[PDB]
Amino acid sequence: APVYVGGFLARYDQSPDLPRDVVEHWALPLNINHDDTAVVGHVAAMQSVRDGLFCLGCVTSPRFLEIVRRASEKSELVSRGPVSPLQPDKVVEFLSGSYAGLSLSPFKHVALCSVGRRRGTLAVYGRDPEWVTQRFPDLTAADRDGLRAQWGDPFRSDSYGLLGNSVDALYIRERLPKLRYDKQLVGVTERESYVKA
Amino acid sequence: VAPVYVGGFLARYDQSPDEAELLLPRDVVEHWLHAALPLNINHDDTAVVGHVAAMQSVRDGLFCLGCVTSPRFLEIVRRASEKSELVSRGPVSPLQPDKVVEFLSGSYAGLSLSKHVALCSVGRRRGTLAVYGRDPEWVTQRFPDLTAADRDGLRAQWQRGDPFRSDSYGLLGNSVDALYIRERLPKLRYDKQLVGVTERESYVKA
Repeated sequence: APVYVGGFLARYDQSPDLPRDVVEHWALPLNINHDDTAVVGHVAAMQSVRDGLFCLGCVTSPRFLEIVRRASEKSELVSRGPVSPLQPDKVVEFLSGSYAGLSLSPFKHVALCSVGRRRGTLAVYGRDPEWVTQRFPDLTAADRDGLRAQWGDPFRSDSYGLLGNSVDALYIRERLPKLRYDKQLVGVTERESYVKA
Repeated sequence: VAPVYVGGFLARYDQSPDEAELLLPRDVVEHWLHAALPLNINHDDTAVVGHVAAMQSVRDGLFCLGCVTSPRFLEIVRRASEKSELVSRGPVSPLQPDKVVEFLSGSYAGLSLSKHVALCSVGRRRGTLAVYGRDPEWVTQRFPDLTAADRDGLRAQWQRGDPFRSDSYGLLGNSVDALYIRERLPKLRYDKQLVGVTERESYVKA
């Protein structure tokens, strides 16, 4: 069944080395790690809120979700389940573990990836778009209202392509520290959601 | 594709572990080595990819050489390596780009004894870095602690259907798990320095 993913594509409060002006001023396909052959759904809602540009998208691709379903069966991480009462959900848990970040490149597309280059880009997956938008404390009911108004198979890749992808991720320096920072920056916690990092 | 050799220490005698179950005393080893094993992926009995070819109890530890033969496993790895930026960046000069070897080095960078020897992302025992190569001689030569006598003793061992009952989904489910191994990279870099190997002369990604 479909899985929703939401999170900030950018945070107005982080500089480093997409201001609200350019942004608020500027549907989109949802793909895996910027691969045009790995489109898994589309962005459903995009809201320029106080602390950043928030987005909600849905993973629809049956092909992709089947690959993910099989793979999740052979994962100790997902077998280790969630944090009860949280209902154990294999596909959501695998996706949370693998593609824990969001990358926007509104513009061209949104990519699900292991960690986003921009901080604050944690991805939260859930079966209900309402539930998802609720993990983020920075969203007001007005924000949640604006996004709520907004909210064949395009996947041309396979398990080998996803596997070749996983190895690259193993060598992303600082990935876990980054995810934990993102997780605290945006207000979500391993306890309320399906976040693995 | 073509068999790939893997060699490295399954244990290092100079490393004392805080965890007793990780203790592999020389005496214990030497013994068994006075009085073959399948090579699998991450301890999964359905993912056997070859066999251990040579096991030598040397000065600094128990060294082993095995070979990955499974055509099925090597095909999965071949396809997967095509879609890896890590492997696309290639090895250090002047090594010859080798996709299957480079993917394996990246993914299963460590060894683990347990009945069998397991290829995994990082071993629990330190010093367990896995070095892959197309030639068993080349492999054994990445390790500076080995004497020609050691090399001559292993050489004699190695000198003298498809067992892989898993698939790419199972390997993919495994990769995720590795993403969450804490300290993995620091560990591999320690292992790499402990054992003497260098990215400059091997296909080691860490």
